Amino acid sequence: KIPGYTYGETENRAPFNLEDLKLLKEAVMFTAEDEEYIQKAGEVLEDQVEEILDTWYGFVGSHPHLLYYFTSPDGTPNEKYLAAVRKRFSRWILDTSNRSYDQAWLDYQYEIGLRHHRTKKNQTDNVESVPNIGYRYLVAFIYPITATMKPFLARKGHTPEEVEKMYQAWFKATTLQVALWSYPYVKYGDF
Amino acid sequence: KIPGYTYGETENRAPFNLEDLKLLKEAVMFTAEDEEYIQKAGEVLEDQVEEILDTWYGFVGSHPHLLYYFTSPDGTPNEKYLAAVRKRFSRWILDTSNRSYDQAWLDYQYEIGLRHHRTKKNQTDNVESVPNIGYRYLVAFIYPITATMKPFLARKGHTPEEVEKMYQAWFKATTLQVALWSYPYVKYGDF
Ligand code: HEM
Ligand code: HEM
Ligand SMILES: [Xe]
Ligand SMILES: [Xe]
Repeated sequence: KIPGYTYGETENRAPFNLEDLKLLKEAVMFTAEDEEYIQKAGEVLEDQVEEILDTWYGFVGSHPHLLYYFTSPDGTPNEKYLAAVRKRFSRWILDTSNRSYDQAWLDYQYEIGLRHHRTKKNQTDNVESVPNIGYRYLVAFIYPITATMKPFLARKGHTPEEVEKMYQAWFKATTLQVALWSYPYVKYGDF
Repeated sequence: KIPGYTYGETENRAPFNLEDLKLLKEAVMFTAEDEEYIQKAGEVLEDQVEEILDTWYGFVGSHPHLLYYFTSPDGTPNEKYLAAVRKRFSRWILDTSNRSYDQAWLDYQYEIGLRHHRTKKNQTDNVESVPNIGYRYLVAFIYPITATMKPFLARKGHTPEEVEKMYQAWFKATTLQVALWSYPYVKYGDF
């Protein structure tokens, strides 16, 4: 029901598999305990998803060199572009929470990588905009994406310890995903 | 006095400048306030640097697909490789704390990127080892590098809020650096 959202119906197999994923879970110190807590993160954020997106887009719109990546060629924000991506972004909050990180998940990670990269940016929504998001910012955004989240994890009044556990699980999953999304950016053989 | 440590004597200008740096700072939400806590972070960690490195190498050593990047071709850890890098790693804890992030700093960021990449890996210490560290792990390590650090920031018995501030400043600086280190990995024009 979400236009452009193709989880489980992607054209490509990811170039990484569940063996790659396990080693790389290990590199970010992600275990079964984080599965439980990322899932608990979802139940807690699910309600608040609108406010979260406003927090996030309000940080994005605040910074012209960041808003830039949603702009029409004339410099003005493409509002169709913003609204469509927003729906798919909101769904990723829940996917990160609720999906098995199996091969269909990996296939979508690869896809999300391709859509930030020049390979597939601007094709999902059929818009004219900047061709590529500099990978430097994909990495940088790990910070605000985790930050932005933490206050929201506190709002159903969970213990600070449980909030800390959901925040760490989230920090790890975001780091894990951004690391996968670098594939189409990274010189072949260097990934 | 630290062999291979060439901060301020690198042979290349970085391909990024202080204008690039200001916009990346902004992407990771790093401000003057973080300057004052990263500097505080240094005073707090300075003492404990031995123990920190043991924690970090003990995480590295316990994962064979991670230890791998310090191995001789026969699979055994190169001990002359580990010890030399350890000295330069320990200095980076203090550089991140104390340096002005100016052009000489950026030039060294580029260098550190080059040394993880095939471009320069294994030349500093004149060792034979694996040619390249897959960028996926540079990104992944943002997590353990921040997590490792947090307990150490608590040890001089600072209040949790000051500890929270030093930890965030550290999370941001590590994210900022790893984003810069991706340069030699990323397809030209995609950075
Ligand atoms: C932690 C880093 C990031 C996360 C977690 C993230 C998250 C997302 C998600 C979930 C989508 C929707 C994917 C889909 O189902 O189609 C998306 C698309 C997009 N994001 Fe990001 N993103 C990150 C970095 C960035 C950065 C640095 C920018 C620059 C402002 C950005 C701007 C965009 C744009 C323009 C699209 C649409 C791309 C296209 O045309 O398909 N993202 N992002
Ligand atoms: C947040 C991510 C990382 C940080 C903060 C970091 C930190 C450092 C530092 C400060 C140095 C010394 C640079 C110098 O002055 O020469 C170094 C070198 C090195 N690190 Fe990392 N590193 C990261 C990712 C990784 C990963 C994923 C590995 C894989 C185990 C790794 C293994 C190595 C190796 C093998 C060298 C020596 C490279 C050479 O031959 O010059 N690092 N790293
Ligand atoms: Xe977010
Ligand atoms: Xe560390």
